[PDB]
Amino acid sequence: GKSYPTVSPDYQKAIEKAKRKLRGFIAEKKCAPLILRLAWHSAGTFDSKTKTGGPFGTIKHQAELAHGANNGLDIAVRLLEPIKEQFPIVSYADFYQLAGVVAVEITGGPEVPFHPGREDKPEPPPEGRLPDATKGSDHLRDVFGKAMGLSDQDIVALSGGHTIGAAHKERSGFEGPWTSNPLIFDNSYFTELLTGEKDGLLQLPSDKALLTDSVFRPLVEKYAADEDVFFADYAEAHLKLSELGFAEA
Amino acid sequence: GKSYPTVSPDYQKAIEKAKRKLRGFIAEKKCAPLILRLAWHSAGTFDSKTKTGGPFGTIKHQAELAHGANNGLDIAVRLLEPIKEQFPIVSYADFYQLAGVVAVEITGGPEVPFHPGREDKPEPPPEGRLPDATKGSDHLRDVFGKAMGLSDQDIVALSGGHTIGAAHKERSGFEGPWTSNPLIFDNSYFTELLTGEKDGLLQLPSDKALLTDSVFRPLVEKYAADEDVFFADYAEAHLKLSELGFAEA
Ligand code: HEM
Ligand code: HEM
Ligand SMILES: [K+]
Ligand SMILES: [K+]
Repeated sequence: GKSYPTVSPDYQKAIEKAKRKLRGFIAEKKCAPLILRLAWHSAGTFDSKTKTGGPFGTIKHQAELAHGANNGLDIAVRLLEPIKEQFPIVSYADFYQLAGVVAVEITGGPEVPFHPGREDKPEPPPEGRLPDATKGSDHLRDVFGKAMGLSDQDIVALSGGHTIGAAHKERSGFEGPWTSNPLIFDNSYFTELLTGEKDGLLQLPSDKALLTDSVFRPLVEKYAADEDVFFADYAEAHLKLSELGFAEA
Repeated sequence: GKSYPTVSPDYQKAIEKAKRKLRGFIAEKKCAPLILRLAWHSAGTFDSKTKTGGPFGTIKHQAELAHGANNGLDIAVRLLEPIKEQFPIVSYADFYQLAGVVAVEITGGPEVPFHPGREDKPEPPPEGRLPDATKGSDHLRDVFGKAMGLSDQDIVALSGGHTIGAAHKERSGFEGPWTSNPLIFDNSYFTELLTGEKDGLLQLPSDKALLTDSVFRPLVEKYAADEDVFFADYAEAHLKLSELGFAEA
């Protein structure tokens, strides 16, 4: 974002109240990982070539929920609706992104700044913009770099989002958690990658590509050695991801 | 407190990191109610008259943990110890109060301000200063007002802390949660009291005493009528409680 919109005092209070409601609900239900995936899938369809897609509430749409990459997100939508209903003033766009920021916070992650003002767009973006787990470097730069407009550093920091969660065979075809503490947000994702594959944990082709790249590799090593650096770079990347196509840029 | 102490930039940085660590651990373990009871029992021992007791890390001591009213708090002290070891420069006084503030935040409660600077004291206070659940009005004002120095408003807002958590027969004799949502911080404690006793939910004599007092009753209806009012008052009472005898007042 560059020039953030001025929201009404009631909209602002709505946001402050929804944040508190989301914290308790997400904490109690232990669904932080799925909610972060929802926020990421909502924001990651932004394509700078056409200036379409992005964090604009379209994911709740049937057309978009039908995308292969969105398998299982229907439960995230259904989960949050009860809370969303108490806030008709807030847009789905802002709401899902606020949930994502809360998901990181509740699990012990850095506090990502949030700015309201996103509007809900009527039509969902076409399928195929989100990353393929079976691909590598080339693909990652095309998706995050060419389409989204993010930096190489951002790619690595955001991949760290896998520090929480796990894959489910019926949703993506892969299975298992990336770390030993799938509900704690830390830099352990990078250490697992550096220590090679092991039975109980999951490592996707896309995660491994970070190990063989000349730019990615030294960042994976820094993050594994210093959590504070990982957190600051993650916050920076998540903030930009969430405002893709919003408030000027 | 009125005049906050200057702490090093490293100390403040440690506090912020500790806050993030406490969030993830407390949410994952679902022990927020227990953590708040620990913080409250740590601060509620202050005697303004003698200027003894209060939030100064003494609850980790065996002699104080042996106080019958602190039954089960030994478990909370142990649960947090591994996190405390990651932050050796932070005092236990600050640590426990910070943990109490976090417990409120993750359950959906208001954001209570925190100011570091409490020093740990070698001598825990004498037994018997904490409120007795079998008594009423006179005793509550005797404890909160005379000893601690809090107002009648503070007494009712603070009792609202029962919105999360439950009694355990092997800790106090009583059993059951006060609300049908013990991990969600809201004003349900007050509405439960106003609507009488129900099967399953708990109401202590000290809780019921709020209904038969000229000053307490109106406050109960005030908070039962408006959650925003409750949140503002609680945050204020909690801030005062956590700083009893610290930074002057
Ligand atoms: C870089 C390329 C990425 C690819 C190809 C990828 C791929 C995947 C796959 C295959 C799943 C689905 C697991 C399932 O079957 O449920 C998954 C889960 C997840 N991913 Fe990613 N991911 C990527 C980037 C990210 C980013 C940028 C974030 C956000 C910071 C993120 C956050 C998550 C989370 C939290 C989960 C776990 C969800 C749960 O526990 O249910 N991913 N990812
Ligand atoms: C007004 C006088 C109060 C009395 C006499 C009282 C009494 C009690 C008793 C007997 C229990 C049951 C303990 C157990 O068996 O686990 C309890 C639990 C609890 N109380 Fe209070 N309470 C009072 C004030 C407060 C205050 C000021 C707070 C905090 C702001 C608070 C927070 C809690 C919490 C969170 C629990 C649940 C503990 C758990 O779930 O493990 N109480 N209280
Ligand atoms: K982890
Ligand atoms: K409650």
